[PDB]
Amino acid sequence: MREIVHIQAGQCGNQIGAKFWEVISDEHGIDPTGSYHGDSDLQLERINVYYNEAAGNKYVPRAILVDLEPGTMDSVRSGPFGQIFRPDNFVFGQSGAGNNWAKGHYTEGAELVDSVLDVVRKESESCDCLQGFQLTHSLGGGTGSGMGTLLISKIREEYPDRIMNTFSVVPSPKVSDTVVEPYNATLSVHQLVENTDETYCIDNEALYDICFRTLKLTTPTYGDLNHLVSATMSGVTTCLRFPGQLNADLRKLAVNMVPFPRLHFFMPGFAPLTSRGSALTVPELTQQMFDAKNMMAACDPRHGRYLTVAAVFRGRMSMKEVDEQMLNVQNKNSSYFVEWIPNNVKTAVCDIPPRGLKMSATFIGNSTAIQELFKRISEQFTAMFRRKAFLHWYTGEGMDEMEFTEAESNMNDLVSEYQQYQDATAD
Amino acid sequence: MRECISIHVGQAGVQIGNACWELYCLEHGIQPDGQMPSDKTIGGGDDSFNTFFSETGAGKHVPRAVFVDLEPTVIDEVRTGTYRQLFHPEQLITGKEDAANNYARGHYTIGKEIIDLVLDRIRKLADQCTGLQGFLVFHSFGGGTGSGFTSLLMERLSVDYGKKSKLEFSIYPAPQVSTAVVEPYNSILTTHTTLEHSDCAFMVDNEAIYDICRRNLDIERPTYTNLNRLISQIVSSITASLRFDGALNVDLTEFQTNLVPYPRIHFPLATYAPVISAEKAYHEQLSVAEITNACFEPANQMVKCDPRHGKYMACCLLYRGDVVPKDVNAAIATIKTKRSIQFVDWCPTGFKVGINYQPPTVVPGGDLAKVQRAVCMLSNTTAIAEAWARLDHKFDLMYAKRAFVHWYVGEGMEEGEFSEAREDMAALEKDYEEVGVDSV
Amino acid sequence: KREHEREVIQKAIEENNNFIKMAKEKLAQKMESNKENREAHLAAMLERLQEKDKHAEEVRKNKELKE
Ligand SMILES: CC[C@@H](C)[C@@H](NC(=O)[C@@H]1CCCCN1C)C(=O)N(C)[C@H](C[C@@H](OC(C)=O)c1nc(C(=O)N[C@@H](Cc2ccccc2)C[C@@H](C)C(=O)O)cs1)C(C)C
Ligand SMILES: Nc1nc2c(ncn2[C@@H]2O[C@H](COP(=O)(O)OP(=O)(O)OP(=O)(O)O)[C@@H](O)[C@H]2O)c(=O)[nH]1
Ligand SMILES: Nc1nc2c(ncn2[C@@H]2O[C@H](COP(=O)(O)OP(=O)(O)O)[C@@H](O)[C@H]2O)c(=O)[nH]1
Ligand SMILES: [Ca+2]
Ligand SMILES: [Mg+2]
Ligand SMILES: [Mg+2]
Repeated sequence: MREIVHIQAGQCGNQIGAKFWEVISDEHGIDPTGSYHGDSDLQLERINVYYNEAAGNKYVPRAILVDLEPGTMDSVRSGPFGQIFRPDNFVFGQSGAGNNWAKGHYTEGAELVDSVLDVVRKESESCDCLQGFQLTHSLGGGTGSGMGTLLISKIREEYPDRIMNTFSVVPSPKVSDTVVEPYNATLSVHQLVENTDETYCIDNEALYDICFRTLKLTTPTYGDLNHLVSATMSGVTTCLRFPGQLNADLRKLAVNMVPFPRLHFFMPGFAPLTSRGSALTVPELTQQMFDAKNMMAACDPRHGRYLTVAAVFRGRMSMKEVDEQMLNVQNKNSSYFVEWIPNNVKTAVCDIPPRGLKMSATFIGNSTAIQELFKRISEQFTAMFRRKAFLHWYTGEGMDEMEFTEAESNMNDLVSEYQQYQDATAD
Repeated sequence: MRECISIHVGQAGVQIGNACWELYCLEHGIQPDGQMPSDKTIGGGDDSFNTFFSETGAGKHVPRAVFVDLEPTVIDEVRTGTYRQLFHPEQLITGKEDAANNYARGHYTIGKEIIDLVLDRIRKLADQCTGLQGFLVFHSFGGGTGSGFTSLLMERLSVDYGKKSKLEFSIYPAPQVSTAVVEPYNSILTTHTTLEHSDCAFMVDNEAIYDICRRNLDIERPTYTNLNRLISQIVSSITASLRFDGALNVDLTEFQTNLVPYPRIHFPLATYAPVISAEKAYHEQLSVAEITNACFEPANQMVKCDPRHGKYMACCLLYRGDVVPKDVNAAIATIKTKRSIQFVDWCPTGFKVGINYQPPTVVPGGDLAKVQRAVCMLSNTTAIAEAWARLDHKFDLMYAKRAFVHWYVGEGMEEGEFSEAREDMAALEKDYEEVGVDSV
Repeated sequence: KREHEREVIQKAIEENNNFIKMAKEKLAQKMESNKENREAHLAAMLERLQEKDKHAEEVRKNKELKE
């Protein structure tokens, strides 16, 4: 089969990691000690993508859990489904990085990195035909961001030809008070633009606004943000996990979604938006996922163009209806689709609906609007760095200033590259 | 005495292969275990169906067929399906990792890992033939295996079999069912690579078949199974001349003589009639004239293009079932004199016709009505060039910005291969223009 | 006439042989050239990554060179 190896790192990576496994295990119909008790054979057809086989017909997440904090490890083992992870697959450090990227990437992270690689090798080597890797992490802390991007460099060295996928959570002042996040993020993006094939942009600014503004949540928690992140992750991996024609593995998705090697950052979308504790039509579904309010990155799609889009509809609905509505959507919105990439929206229909939803929609867009997110990160980075603030935290670890410049301007190049393709015409 | 070997390549080739073999079994009275009660020669014979099936001493009739995919899940269904006892496991070849919609992987990276094994299994089939006629290759233009593997295979078969004819049935991509944005790239690359190696190619436009299912069979959202059943009828009409014999049967190679005026101009347009559901056929024979005229209606074509805006260079008709010469002659004379059909001035305006008495069959639980008489027409029209122009334009839109090109370069290709392929297509389009201009 | 008949079948054979030879040749040049391109493209990716290792020792050396 075509196995994915999952890696979660830092507090965030591990929170969203766990929910993902909670959700998809439910979907595939398996209990907290890994026994199948589902009612449909489609739950097992491609179960190996995400799970190994055990004795006694026990299924085990192909997952590797990492943090420089030993703490989050225990709070993972405590949650539901904490008892399913292979116990050798936990790899924890001593200190914690305390929001310092350089610690994550060069020093403390480096010292732990080799022991992570060992578990990755163990998993990989067993694999019949490994498709590649997915990493969940945040970009504002020190472990998820710095150690996570180191891990990625290191894995790409040993598996140069497998696909490398991240779920990257981007920082917002609205959610974390740390002044230093724009540093951790810019240095992260610098690594990702070189070393990942596809990166899902989960923006905490977007997730906060949906929870406050749309979902009526009063003071929204992390659990509240993570509810959205897991719905999204379930949606974007459906195609990987159940049988189907379209984007059925990582390379096929990349090939459909990434027209230029550096433009590999997607805004995901979902409809209907909900929180925990209490049906749309095909046309509402369809209109909603092309709407700025349903985007997990804080970008207005009407401020750019799509290079490529995948849509995934779930639930027992009419295929002819989805086809019509999808055509409809492209006709009424033709301006926002680059004309020089024909037939650039693809559509998948999966009968299996998610949890307590009769029908839903997930959207994955490679839009030139995502530059908004980078420009915002850029404005923050440069507010400080100009007044060389807090630099001492990083240089102290051996980093030169130059590395900051290079990363700043690699992300500027990126922005201006999106703009270039937003502007291009057919003649 | 002339065996044909079928090669089914990638998901489309393979799935169309099952539909075709299933249907051939039904046509010839061969059961899913290979036994054929009505065949009195056990272990061999030189009957007409032996061009497509060999025979074991145990009386099993085995397809002269290889199935190839770079990934196992499609062929796995054939290994465990209804027809799993039809094929020797050696005729079913799979790798572990597919071409990811990327011609470059099917041709070089992944394909090169399995090409000698495939040649090898083909050579086992060739070796059991007393008078090997050639090959029929089934494959999509759009997939990575369908495109890059097939073209690699075609190159190597030219080297290992020189003489031997090779016919293609190629699935041409449609947006209603396609799965890759780079399908225009794969299609232009495979056409350029395959053009010198193929003798005759039948394009099946997935949009044309999709629409025929919607409109003539009232299927709301046609699936592969739906399209493959219809496509299987067209393929069967075309191979019928090799699989049966009869006093009025004209052999596929004779049609070929008429259909290919110049080596590069070898893409016939197929039109099939009647495609009619059971409910609508109840209390309705369509006569010879009716089904014949229906070959000149573009809604029945298997590529979208318009022959009323181009010129014919050949026109062949393959009738099956309850059909007699008096009626064919009369129906064609009518079309002639009703002047609806224009030939290039360098080509006589005749109609080569064949008739096989065997009536068409349908697979159980399908959507096609079973009819008395059907007809497949093969024409060579300058209009088939339209299909190439639509693809060439999509190619051009993407390639001017090098969109997606990095995926091919990362697998070893050079931009030079792209522009060389596309120039070859520009030339093919000039060719179909030149043959249509009046002589001096 | 009989010498001409002989030339004709000879020409047939020759042109067929030459078609095979050219195809073998073009196939083999394309394969080895594709092999080289793909090697280069992987060599460069790995050395970029090697240069990340040099730079990361260089960042750690520089740290411990601070008293
Ligand atoms: C005053 C400091 C914070 C309490 C608060 N506000 C701020 O940080 C300030 C206030 C205004 C100026 C700039 N902003 C950024 C805040 O609401 N924060 C940090 C929350 C996060 C916080 O929410 C509160 C108010 O309790 C936390 N939530 C959890 C949490 O969800 N824990 C769950 C488990 C969990 C999950 C993820 C991480 C840790 C623990 C447990 C259950 C209850 C659940 O699922 O909801 C832990 S800390 C959101 C912005 C995400
Ligand atoms: N008519 C028909 N078309 C198909 C079928 N399966 C795939 N296609 C079409 O074929 C093209 C996709 O190519 P595939 O044959 O699936 O690809 P492949 O040859 O397996 O190549 P990789 O998956 O890239 O290794 C698209 O145009 C599909 O619409 C089928 O069963 N019938
Ligand atoms: N959505 C979401 N964001 C988080 C979560 N935990 C932390 N964050 C954000 O993560 C960033 C800090 O990274 P964190 O994971 O705590 O640092 P690490 O442990 O060094 O990887 C800040 O931007 C937080 O606001 C979470 O569980 N969900
Ligand atoms: Ca016999
Ligand atoms: Mg931390
Ligand atoms: Mg395939």
